Amino acid sequence: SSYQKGVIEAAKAEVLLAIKEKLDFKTDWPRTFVIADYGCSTGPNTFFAMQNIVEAVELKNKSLQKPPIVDFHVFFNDLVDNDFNTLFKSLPSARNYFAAAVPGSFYERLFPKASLHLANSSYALHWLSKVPEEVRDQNSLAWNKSRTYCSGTNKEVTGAYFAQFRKDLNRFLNARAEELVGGGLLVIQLPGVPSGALPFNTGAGFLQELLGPCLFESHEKVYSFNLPMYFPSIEELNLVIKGNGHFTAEKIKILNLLFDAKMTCLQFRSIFEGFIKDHVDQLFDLYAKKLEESCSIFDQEIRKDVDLFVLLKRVLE
Amino acid sequence: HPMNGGDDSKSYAQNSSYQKGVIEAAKAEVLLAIKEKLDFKTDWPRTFVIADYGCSTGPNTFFAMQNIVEAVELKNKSLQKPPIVDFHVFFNDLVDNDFNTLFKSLPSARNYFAAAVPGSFYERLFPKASLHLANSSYALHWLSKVPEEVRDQNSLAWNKSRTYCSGTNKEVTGAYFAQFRKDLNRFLNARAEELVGGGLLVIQLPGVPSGALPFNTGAGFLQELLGPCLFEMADLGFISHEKVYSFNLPMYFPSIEELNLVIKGNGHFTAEKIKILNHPMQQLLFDAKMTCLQFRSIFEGFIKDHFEVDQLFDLYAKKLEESCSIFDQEIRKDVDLFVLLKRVLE
Ligand SMILES: Nc1ncnc2c1ncn2[C@@H]1O[C@H](CSCC[C@H](N)C(=O)O)[C@@H](O)[C@H]1O
Ligand SMILES: Nc1ncnc2c1ncn2[C@@H]1O[C@H](CSCC[C@H](N)C(=O)O)[C@@H](O)[C@H]1O
Ligand SMILES: O=C(O)C1=CO[C@@H](O[C@@H]2O[C@H](CO)[C@@H](O)[C@H](O)[C@H]2O)[C@@H]2C(CO)=CC[C@H]12
Ligand SMILES: [Mg+2]
Ligand SMILES: [Mg+2]
Repeated sequence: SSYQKGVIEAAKAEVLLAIKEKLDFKTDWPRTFVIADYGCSTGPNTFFAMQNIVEAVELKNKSLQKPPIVDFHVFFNDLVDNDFNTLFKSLPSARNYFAAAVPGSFYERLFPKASLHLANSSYALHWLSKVPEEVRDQNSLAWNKSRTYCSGTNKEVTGAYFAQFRKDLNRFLNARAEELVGGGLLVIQLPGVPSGALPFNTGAGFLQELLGPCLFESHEKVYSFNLPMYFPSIEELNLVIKGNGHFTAEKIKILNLLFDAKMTCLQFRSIFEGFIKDHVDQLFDLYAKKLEESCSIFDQEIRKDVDLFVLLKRVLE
Repeated sequence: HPMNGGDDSKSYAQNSSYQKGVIEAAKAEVLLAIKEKLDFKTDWPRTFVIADYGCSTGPNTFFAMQNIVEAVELKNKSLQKPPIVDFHVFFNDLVDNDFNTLFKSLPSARNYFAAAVPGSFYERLFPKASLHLANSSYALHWLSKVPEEVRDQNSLAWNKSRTYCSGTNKEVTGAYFAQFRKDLNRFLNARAEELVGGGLLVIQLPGVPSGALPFNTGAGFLQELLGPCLFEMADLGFISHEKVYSFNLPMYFPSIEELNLVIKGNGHFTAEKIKILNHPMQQLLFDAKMTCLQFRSIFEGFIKDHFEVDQLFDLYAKKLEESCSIFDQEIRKDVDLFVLLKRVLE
């Protein structure tokens, strides 16, 4: 989780800035300030992220004439099979918030109406709720037979994947809109695609590009294999956010070492082994050799500017 | 220490039917508490917030919480402008509680938002004035620790002969009650901070009726049977006598008089009702096998930690079976204390 750690550390200045500039409940500040992390995993990364947020809100608190905030309540959300035991045992002893964990998909409601002041999600929202049905349909123009993911090179495949990403993100936004009070902030970080690029020439995309042929090395089951993820462009996020209506997009930007074949192969395996198993020795031996001969490509042909930062603000009334 | 986690045959989840009976018997008192004592006048919340202290791994906690939610919702719909829009239910236990198992057991089809909170209920767990109803079912007999005096070989309170406070040794009882008074008062102070004015605190715990001692309650007598099994294991050279002498559980079973004394001294709550429930298993014959597994699911951890088990519990099972008629004829069954408290308006 060290790369994801870096995203949070890179985003800290932005989070601090976002809260300093955009968090303002006017005459209606809470005594209990409530924060939720959507897709928290098992730590430590969620603890650093929540710590940075609490620190920023504390500064905000001190900045007001009559500091309104008495305490903090932080909620850690992940899927029901997340290892919450480990998360709980890892909670920082010295912290300034009451803590709770919440099981469930973040594509549903997870919290009471107008109970949240700030919502966060770091490196989670690229995970779709499912594979789009259309890319599985042998008779669709969107049949994604040649690849494990949306490369972005195929217009109809891209249509189906984006349709799913839009549906899922819009579901998330609707849910968070109900849970956040008016003026509440929603901070989102996820891997994406910078202007002038496509998924396939980002690191995550090209990794999938190397895997697809490895599987080809049952053909039928390879043709029907797809992953439930999407890496959006800034234009795509703006379309979804604008169509949604409940938030203003206060900021959307991309935040800023040699490729390690061995380490990457181990990390890639840990993330995707399950998906492959459900749909490994022989395969990841072939993948490790393929990453090996792709070092200079990762070093000098792949876009590394992929960490999207999104600050949204819950519209009033 | 938490109960046996997971969902196997030795687990708390699989062996806590007696405790579920306590919640079952409590249901009618919960309905009366809501009907009679839950009243926020013209400041009812839109989000009704409930916390369960000592929830374990389910399914009992989900049962207790569903009964409360339904009662409150019935009340809600009986108001001309039903004020409550949603429910938020918090599940609290120690940090080593098997929350993974708890969460896999939580109903995915339900009418309340849910969260779990790790930590000792002798500390603050929630923001100030955030809760409308606090629940604790068969948890508040657990002390924050064994009293220091009973571990002290030079003290008159040295509890060398028993695993718990029987009530028969005066110095041991003094040491244990002092700890209970301190602990429960600390629990009530913390809950007083967390509950809004007029909020309810609903409690059940194992206690002692008038004219009895811990010794001749089910909880006490099961410990009376454990002590000699440990002594026997020491005689047979599996553990040391020294280790037996030093073994004590952090538990106290109070009388109503004791509870009233602690409550009255605390001052943050009015005592709206204190009564002994009629347990639904009251008229059933003792079941040694099932009681053995119940008892194991609770105390296995304590024994493991102190002594560093299968053979012990085989011996224990034998003693339970042998003592069937004692449980059936000589043990007080009027032992499930129900307590309703109401946070005073500050
Ligand atoms: N629909 C969903 N609902 C809740 N959690 C989800 C989810 N889809 C994915 N996740 C979780 O999101 C996490 C992505 S990994 C990111 C962990 C952490 N936020 C960090 O920055 O390091 C995983 O723990 C995954 O289980
Ligand atoms: N200091 C403390 N803080 C929180 N939970 C505690 C505690 N001491 C004991 N407990 C918990 O209280 C529970 C007692 S068993 C009762 C479980 C449940 N309410 C039921 O009705 O079955 C255990 O889960 C134990 O771990
Ligand atoms: O939930 C618990 O912690 C327990 C739950 O139930 C307790 O035992 C029960 O204690 C009850 C109270 O005396 C009896 O009526 C029951 O027969 C008996 O099974 C366990 C016990 C035995 O020494 C002490 C406390 C423990
Ligand atoms: Mg495919
Ligand atoms: Mg002893």
